[PDB]
Amino acid sequence: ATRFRQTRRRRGHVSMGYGRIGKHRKQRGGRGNAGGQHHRKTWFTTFHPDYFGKHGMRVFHLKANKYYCPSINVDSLWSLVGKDVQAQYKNAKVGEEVPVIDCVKHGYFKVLGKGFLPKQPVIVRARYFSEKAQQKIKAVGGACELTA
Amino acid sequence: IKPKIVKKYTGHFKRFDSNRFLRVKASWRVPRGIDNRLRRKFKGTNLLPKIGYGSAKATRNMLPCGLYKFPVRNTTDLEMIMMQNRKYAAEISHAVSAKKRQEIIQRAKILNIRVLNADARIKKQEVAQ
Amino acid sequence: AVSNIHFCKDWRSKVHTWFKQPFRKIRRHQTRVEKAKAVFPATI
Amino acid sequence: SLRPFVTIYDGITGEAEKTPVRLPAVFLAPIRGDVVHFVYRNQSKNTRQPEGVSTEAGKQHSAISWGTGRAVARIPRISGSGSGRNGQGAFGNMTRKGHMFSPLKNFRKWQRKTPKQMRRFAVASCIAASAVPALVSARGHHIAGVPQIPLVVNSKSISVIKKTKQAVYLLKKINAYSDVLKVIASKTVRAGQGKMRGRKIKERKGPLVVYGNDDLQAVKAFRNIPGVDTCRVENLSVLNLAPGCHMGRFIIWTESAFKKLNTIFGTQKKMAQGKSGFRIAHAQMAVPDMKRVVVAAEKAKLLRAKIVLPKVPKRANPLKNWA
Amino acid sequence: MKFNCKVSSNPSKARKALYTANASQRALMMSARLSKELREKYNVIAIPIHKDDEVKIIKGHQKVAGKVTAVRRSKYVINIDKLTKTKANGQTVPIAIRPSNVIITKLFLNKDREALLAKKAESRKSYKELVAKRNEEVAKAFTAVYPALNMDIFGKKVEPITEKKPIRIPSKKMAEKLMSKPTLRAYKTGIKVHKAKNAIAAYKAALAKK
Amino acid sequence: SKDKNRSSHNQSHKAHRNGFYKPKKSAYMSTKGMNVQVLKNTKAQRKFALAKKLEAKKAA
Amino acid sequence: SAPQWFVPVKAGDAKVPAYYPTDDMIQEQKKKLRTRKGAKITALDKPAWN
Amino acid sequence: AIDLDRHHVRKHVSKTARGNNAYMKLLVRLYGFLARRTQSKFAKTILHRLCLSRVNRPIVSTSKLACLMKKHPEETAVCVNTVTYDSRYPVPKMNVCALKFTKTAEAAITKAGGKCLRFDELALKAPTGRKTVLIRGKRNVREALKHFGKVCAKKNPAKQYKGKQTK
RNA sequence: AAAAUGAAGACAUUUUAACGAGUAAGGAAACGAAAUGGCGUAAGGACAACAAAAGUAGUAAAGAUUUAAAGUAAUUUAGAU
RNA sequence: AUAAACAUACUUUGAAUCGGCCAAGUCUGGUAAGCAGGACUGGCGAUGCGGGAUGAACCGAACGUCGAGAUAAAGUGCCAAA
RNA sequence: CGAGAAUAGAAACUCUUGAAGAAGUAAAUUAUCUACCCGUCUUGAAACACGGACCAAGGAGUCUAACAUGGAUGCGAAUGAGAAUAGCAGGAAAGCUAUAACAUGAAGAGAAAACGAAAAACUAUGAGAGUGUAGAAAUACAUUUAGCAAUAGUAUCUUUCAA
RNA sequence: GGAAAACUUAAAAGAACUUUGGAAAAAGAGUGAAAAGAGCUUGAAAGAGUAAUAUGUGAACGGAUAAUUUAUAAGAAAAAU
Repeated sequence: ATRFRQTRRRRGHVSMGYGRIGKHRKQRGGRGNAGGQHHRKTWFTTFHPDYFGKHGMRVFHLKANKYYCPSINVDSLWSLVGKDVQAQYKNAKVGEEVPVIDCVKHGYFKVLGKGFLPKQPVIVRARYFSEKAQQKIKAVGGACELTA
Repeated sequence: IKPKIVKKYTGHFKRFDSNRFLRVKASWRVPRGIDNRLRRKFKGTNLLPKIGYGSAKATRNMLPCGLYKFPVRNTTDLEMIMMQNRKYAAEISHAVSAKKRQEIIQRAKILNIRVLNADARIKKQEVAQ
Repeated sequence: AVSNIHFCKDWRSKVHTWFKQPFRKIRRHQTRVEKAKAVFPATI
Repeated sequence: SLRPFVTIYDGITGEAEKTPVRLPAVFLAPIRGDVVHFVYRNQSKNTRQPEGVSTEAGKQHSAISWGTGRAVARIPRISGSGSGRNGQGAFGNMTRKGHMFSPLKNFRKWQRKTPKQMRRFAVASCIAASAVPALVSARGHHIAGVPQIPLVVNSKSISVIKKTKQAVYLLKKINAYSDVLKVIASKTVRAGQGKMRGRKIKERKGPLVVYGNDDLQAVKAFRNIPGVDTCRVENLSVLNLAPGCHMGRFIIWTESAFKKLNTIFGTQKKMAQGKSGFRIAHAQMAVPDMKRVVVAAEKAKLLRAKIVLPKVPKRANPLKNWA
Repeated sequence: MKFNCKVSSNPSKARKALYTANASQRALMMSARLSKELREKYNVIAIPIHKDDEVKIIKGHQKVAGKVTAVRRSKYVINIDKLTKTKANGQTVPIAIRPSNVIITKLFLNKDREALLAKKAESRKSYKELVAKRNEEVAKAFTAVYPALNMDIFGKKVEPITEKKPIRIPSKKMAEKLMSKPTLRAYKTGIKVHKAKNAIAAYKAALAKK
Repeated sequence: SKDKNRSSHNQSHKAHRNGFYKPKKSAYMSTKGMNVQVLKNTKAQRKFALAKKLEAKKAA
Repeated sequence: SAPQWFVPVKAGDAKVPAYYPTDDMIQEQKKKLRTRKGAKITALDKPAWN
Repeated sequence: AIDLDRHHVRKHVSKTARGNNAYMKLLVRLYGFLARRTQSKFAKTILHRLCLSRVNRPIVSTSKLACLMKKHPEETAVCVNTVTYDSRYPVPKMNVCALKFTKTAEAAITKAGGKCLRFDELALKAPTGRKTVLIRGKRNVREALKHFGKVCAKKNPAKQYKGKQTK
């Protein structure tokens, strides 16, 4: 909305809101990220202190598909099936049917351990597990499978 | 009953240097010059519009007859100020024909509503009549 | 934030506008429809 | 949720149908003007056609500035001799026959984007606004003589409409011709430059006839009536329900479209079937009224008494005013 | 509304085709309506005008009847011998009349008007049988759903519905709160105006009853 | 084109417009870089009181 | 009855709306402008308050 | 003239429901009348919070309502904001009054045996506030707060707006 | 700024108190007690005689020249040619 | 002791600006300068009004539109109010 | 003599001018007081500093793309899916529908290998709700309960040579 | 290299005959709803001409306050007992 800008409220003012001593000239210190170490150094020092230099080894053709490992914590495991299913099997133990929360179907590969789990047995089928994730699943009375 | 309508300045606020130059019209413009005589309020030339010049709220936008203004374009427009004939006054629009003006004028007398254009766009009843 | 804009090259001749997108849908659809009319399992 | 009964009338015989229909829950959606204004401001621009000036306009010269020392300005000047054009101004936007300020480009942002769930929030707030006679009349619709403000007609009467004389007859029976004749009687010509581009006649808005899947053959009869715009129940949008960003269009529902409203929008407890992921929201308050809580505190003696500001005394001079 | 994509609704394009039209299409545009006596005999509504045709002027200052002496297709006008103006010095000049302001009274029919009028006669007939077939089919569908009623009800007076059933919706309480300030001061003004109109009408009836 | 090098004129007036921002009380209560044994004593007791309090909460 | 603001006036057979009362049931009134009462008259011997 | 410390400028407190929401304007009118007449700090508190901007009205999840009312069973949590659903932990039985309930939040509270009241219902039942627990969400959990300041700072650095070749 | 009242009055509510200079600069729209208030140019979508002929217009449009009125002002309104 | 609730504490975003000049019961270089450069404060810049005849800085005092009254610097032979 | 208090006491008027033009307003002239050329850079211009003979029309913070803050809006551990694209009625550059790849986010640290979060928390001050007494109209004093937001510090836990 | 220049009327009915003049033209006369008269829809400002009115010693113009002149412009009700 051009009618809502400051140009329409600065009609009549000579400098159009830019000052009389310091005019609105073409450049205010260069074109782009100029002077990264000379006159805009204090800007880069203040707001991007690690902009200049090198760090870490070069990976000539990085395979970002090999680093794709979505993770879900234990506290969010039962939300994969539902709250009604959770209450349906809330009184199961060893010997009877226990629902299997396979996480690869939901797009989660590694299961992490954070938060708390409901006091029910469960079978967690996932590609990778954490050391503290397996403890919480087994301490509640469940099992940790593996896939692929 | 009619109050005293008091105006704090009855003149016109003319644009600075409008009298000297014809390209500069008389419609007011606040001078933004860094060395302008008027905007620095020099003695002799310190006449600028201010909110302090505003007239009393009770008697604002009120015609000398003591009533406000309410434009009308047809007879049905008059029906919106029939309850307030002592507060408003009809003002026929400048484009309303002479034939329609008589119908508005006749109805306004019936509804006891004043008309400010009562002698407007009349026929030639000034000479040879 | 350090800006990274590749507009220093002549982008105005690099601009492609999709004004033909609504008419592309009609053109493709009228080819699928007219392909089955030739022989219906042609577009099978 | 009683959802009171809605009567269905017959277009031809004028007889109300025996079995009423419960009011769909879409009519209970919150009526939010601000949300509708957001959606209407965006979708109103989606019909715009690309435009622009010639990219070579004004800059088709080989002009360079004469420099200083010649008692003329430094604006570029046309080259050569033998014509009055030579030595004149050039490309600059302040000159004559030059380019303008930043010339218009055909790759501007004509069409706008709006979230789908926000688009349905406005439509549900625009269908619900058509059941309020105060808003429908305020929009400029003559609905004094209509039997019911959610005007629903029989699907049997619609199915026999094949000519414009019959469609006009139906509109007269349900007293909808008061709004159709208003558009007919007050159709005028456009003001300004718009008539040079073809837009001459400027009509008003009348009833909107919303039909369903089975009323497709009766559309051709309603389309030639001045100031009567038809639409389908599924294709409803703010461009029809709130024309000019004013809500409360006079909608004339058919039996099939009215009975499909609950399927398309669902209720406040069920998600819509024809709109995956959309459910009618609750207003910020349950009963949008304030007197029911005023009398509750009065009954409980929790409020105080109304205060009239005491007349402050004007300052006097005790050294002279003996009183 | 127009639905053909090969024609344009542009006044500028329409006007240009009217000025660049060749002599072939200028004749068809230059058509006049047959009078009552010729319409009944020929069953033809309008035909392009011809030389020596007799017409009567129905619009203009002088509604005289005369003979066509010139059909100027470039000017899109005709000339009538009766309608002439003296050119100041004494000589007279014809006055141009648009072909749409005249009606033909006597035809000039050498040999081709017989072909044209007969062709334009069967054409009118063939359309009536097409309209008649369509009109009765609509009647067949209507009576098949409304056997008691008749097709003639649409051509007569319509009696509206007098019932005024109200519906309780919990939004009429907020109707004034969803109104913008400009459109609320205009809705409330109409409420006040209507009440004052109704108050006087009620008062007038009391005096009339008295 | 010589210039004026430096002046303190109008600098105390500028500093007292939004005056001397005093540090909050949280600045005086920091305990970084304190005595190592004193820090060990405090951590040892805070772990003793915390365990006792959390055990009573666990029992009920 | 008529509203307090409504003072009916006669119409010289000009066009009038359906709600306006006709002339046969309208009786005109004289415009009143005198509201303040005049001074009281007392005996010839008592001095005036003023 | 007169030597003042400062000139009178508008006080930076909102006193009405921002925006054109016809229902939020009604709640402000309802509680502006309640606070004025009853003169209760609760109605004043609710009126003050109803006029805060959206960014200052943070959400409260069912997990936080569950923990806050664990020792307050016969209570009614009052939070002037949207109430979202925490899908990781169970929802107990509780009555909550809030501006808005998420579809998954309202179902969880209703199924557990609780009640989801709006604000016009609470003013009808407990206008002065009698069985209410005032609850507001966390304000410092915003992602914007990370980048406020100078990242070069030695004590509490900022979070370095990402951009060209951010390592 | 604080008190009072508040679905619609109206003058952007009532009362009280303090305040009112200004270059560069800032105060986008909306927000009932409104998080500054408004005038003007053009174009687009609606509204404009509510009883079925619904804004003005050959009983004279727009424009132009002037005479007066309203507004602190930007400007608006009406008369005459 | 005194003052302070439109107090206090701020948070975020951002404009303009860093050519300055003047006074002095002040200082350094210089013969001195309406010269050059500094410490503290107040001003002009950004500022009109009354007085010094006229004056960016001096004296009184800082400005919404007015009516009436005592006043400030300073004046009371005429210009010029006394 | 006499304050408080109780009983009785009282104000409605003139003259002049005005459709033979009152009060006010406008224009022109006269008289007293008052008034340096506008815009601009500049510490400072009415300046012997520059541009300006006069008038009309045109005339200069716009568009595209990325990020951030902030005010209104929808949904909310999800949000978007007008990504392409495929269908529907209607004939439609408009409208509607598409269990959908992906974008941001739900988990963070390390250069990388390799990993991947609870003592179901603690302390301090703090928002709200009652009860009683009293001033007594307003409201204040005492007591019981509450712990939100925020700030700060603590134990515990993930990654790092190092938090 | 490279311009400028749109518009009588509905219809030319584009004055048509006389007097003055070398002629161009002018005055009548006539056409037309209206000269809109071809330098032709309307016709602004800058610059002039005519008429009315007013003023005057080295600039002119503006503002406050009054006087003079001109213009605008407020009414038909009615006392005590």
